[PDB]
Amino acid sequence: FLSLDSPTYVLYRDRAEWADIDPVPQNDGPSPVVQIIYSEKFRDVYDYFRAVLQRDERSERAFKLTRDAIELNAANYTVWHFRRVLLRSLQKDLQEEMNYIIAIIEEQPKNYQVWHHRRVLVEWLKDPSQELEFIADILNQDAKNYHAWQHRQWVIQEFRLWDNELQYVDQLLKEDVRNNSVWNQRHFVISNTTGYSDRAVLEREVQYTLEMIKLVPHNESAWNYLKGILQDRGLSRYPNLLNQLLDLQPSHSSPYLIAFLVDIYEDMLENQCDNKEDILNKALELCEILAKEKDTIRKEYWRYIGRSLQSKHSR
Amino acid sequence: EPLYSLRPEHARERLQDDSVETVTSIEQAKVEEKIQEVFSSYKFNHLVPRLVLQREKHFHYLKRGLRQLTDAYECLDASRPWLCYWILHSLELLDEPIPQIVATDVCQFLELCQSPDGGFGGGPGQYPHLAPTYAAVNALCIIGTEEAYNVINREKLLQYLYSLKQPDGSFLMHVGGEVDVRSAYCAASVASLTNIITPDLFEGTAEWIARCQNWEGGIGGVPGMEAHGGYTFCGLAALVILKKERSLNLKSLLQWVTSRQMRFEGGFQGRCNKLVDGCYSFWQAGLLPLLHRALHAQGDPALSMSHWMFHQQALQEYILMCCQCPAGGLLDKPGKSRDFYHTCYCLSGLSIAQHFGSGAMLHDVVMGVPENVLQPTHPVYNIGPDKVIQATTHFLQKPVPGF
Ligand SMILES: COc1ccc(S(=O)(=O)N2Cc3cc(-c4ccc(C=O)o4)ccc3N(Cc3cncn3C)C[C@H]2Cc2ccc(O)cc2)cc1
Ligand SMILES: CC(C)=CCC/C(C)=C/CC/C(C)=C/COP(=O)(O)OP(=O)(O)O
Ligand SMILES: [Zn+2]
Repeated sequence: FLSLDSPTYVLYRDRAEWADIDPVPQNDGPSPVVQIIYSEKFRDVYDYFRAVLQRDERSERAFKLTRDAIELNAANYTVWHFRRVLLRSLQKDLQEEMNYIIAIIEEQPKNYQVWHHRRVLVEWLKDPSQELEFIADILNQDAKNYHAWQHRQWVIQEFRLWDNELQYVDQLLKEDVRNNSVWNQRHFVISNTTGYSDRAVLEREVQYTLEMIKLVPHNESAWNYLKGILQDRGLSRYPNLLNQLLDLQPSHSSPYLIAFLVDIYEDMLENQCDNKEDILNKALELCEILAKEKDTIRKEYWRYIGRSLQSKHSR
Repeated sequence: EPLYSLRPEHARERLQDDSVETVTSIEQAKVEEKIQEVFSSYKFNHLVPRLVLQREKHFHYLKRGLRQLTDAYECLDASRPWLCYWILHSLELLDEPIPQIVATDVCQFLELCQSPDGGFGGGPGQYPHLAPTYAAVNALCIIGTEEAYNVINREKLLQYLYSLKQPDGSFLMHVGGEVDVRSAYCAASVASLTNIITPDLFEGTAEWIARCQNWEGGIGGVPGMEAHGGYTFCGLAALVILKKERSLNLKSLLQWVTSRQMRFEGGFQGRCNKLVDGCYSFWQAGLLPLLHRALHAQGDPALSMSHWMFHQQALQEYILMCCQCPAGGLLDKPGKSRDFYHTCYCLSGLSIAQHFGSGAMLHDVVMGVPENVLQPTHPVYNIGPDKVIQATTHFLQKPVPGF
């Protein structure tokens, strides 16, 4: 009821309702390290919180108190734990608790505790009806929020809510085709629904990914998706690919194009193919175009690659 | 001649947005903007560069913070051991010795942090949790004394760890808490340094960690999730402690870290198509040493014995030119504020980019002035290699509580 930023706000030590209970100051010891010089507001709330925690007071007023402790420091997992113990004791309305954690997440989306707590609710309520849409709204503010994706996966898994996700994925990729969190999501949907071991699907996928690489050749996320779906199986399984990437080289070049060619040559040479010493030179060559001109931030990696190729495709 | 970010060729490394613009590109374009400003500073001004690590400024910042903090740190009130660790570790890197005065007060404080059920919490009488238990134990080892070692109640540390261990080989971050690879690595860091690894403890763990490696090559927080630096570091590191690196596909892991150095900025991003950030100087770059050791326990004959598989010089150039606060302390990127987390990890990162060790071969690279060299850091634990030696050797003397 009495908000922390209300101008009527009163310290807990000035509140009638708390007259009967002595604050427990933090014991930092005789001469302390990393001491935080807490504001009055903050130290007041936490002194009283230690008191309720010690006495294990399972009461409505303690419950409202945890609210305030959380608002002052949403990272205090001890406080969240006590709030959960209080949600069970005082047998509180969880629907209402959901509206609370909706509000807080919306305020502090990059916090572990806040999402963990939501998760425990959904688990107790056994009910995901609000989640996709919720997540969708945070994700509408930060399309890359790690916990929001983590929460989303967890929900989709638990409640088998796969049916509409790929279409979520397409809406986001449309709005930002560079969103690597969305490409990870695509991989997660497909890999758990149809799977990548279905030829129509592997095709539709690969055709999509090239179509993206066309529109925006320098987006690495498409490139990593393409490599990620094929390489399980072995790039040399797909002989058109080497050729087709060779096509768009003039009109669409990039260090990703060259590096993919090298991954291809790598797979060929390990599969005992046409020209063991031949392919080796195409590879080793581009290893220098990358190490020395086209991708020098990685020079040290490319020289390891050239040098590994040699060290195992020589004889 | 002499500084790679300033070379003319380098203007070329700037974003090609293939004329298609999204939030991602706009935003990356923006940092490249501010970073170019910082690089171009040295020209436009009219005097030559020479790069200094503001040591004394960092030191006064650290020395003070170890003792007392403004209320800007209310939100790190559940992370106090972290503050100890971050600050002590920055001190030991800058090579500043810890007075017995401070060492012993840290000692006593971490002790107040210790739960009667094992582990440590974020502050006195908070419940125990793995991140602070990991911070406490590292801070205690940075300290290295008998007093510091003796603070840890190993019996309970093992009870605590077991109480968090899940059927699928994973761990809770804390009772009623939740799971994520961090917990694996913390458990591993703390169990190993204090010699409490029993045979069953990490069973299933390496396989759980392995499941977190994804289609990108790196590791995500839990299976299915995007590859990310912090989590990848924890994964690999937990796997090296466990001596099960082999479980991962180390080749795509490598291809993944390496792709995370930004070509223009020279620093690292936590994940693909996101933004450079100085703390990744350790979480990402510190993979390369871990990967080097692991390919090496497999005869990989093609490894360098001068360098890690990243542009050491560019990382250094980024940390020095872009992540240094004139006032003292270090930062994510220009325009952000100081903090002890970034002071810690930018420096841990600079040390890694300076020092190559690998059996016989030692080789350094110290950009700008040579007073810039930091003390080396152990890449599994991110305390100094000696403090690791010292504490294992000591804990190796009592038996695994069991025995
Ligand atoms: C915006 O303020 C914060 C403060 C702390 C965090 S954190 O505990 O989740 N953690 C460490 C971290 C610490 C700082 C920081 C602030 C002040 C100090 C001491 O001087 O250190 C700042 C950020 C921060 N983050 C967020 C971040 C880091 N780099 C870019 N960002 C946006 C990282 C985070 C790492 C972490 C630590 C422990 C853990 O169990 C999980 C993650 C996150 C955001
Ligand atoms: C031992 C231990 C606890 C280590 C900490 C591991 C660590 C650094 C984890 C990062 C986790 C996370 C949710 C990042 C997202 O930040 P973001 O999305 O704001 O940042 P980004 O854009 O760089 O990913
Ligand atoms: Zn950072």
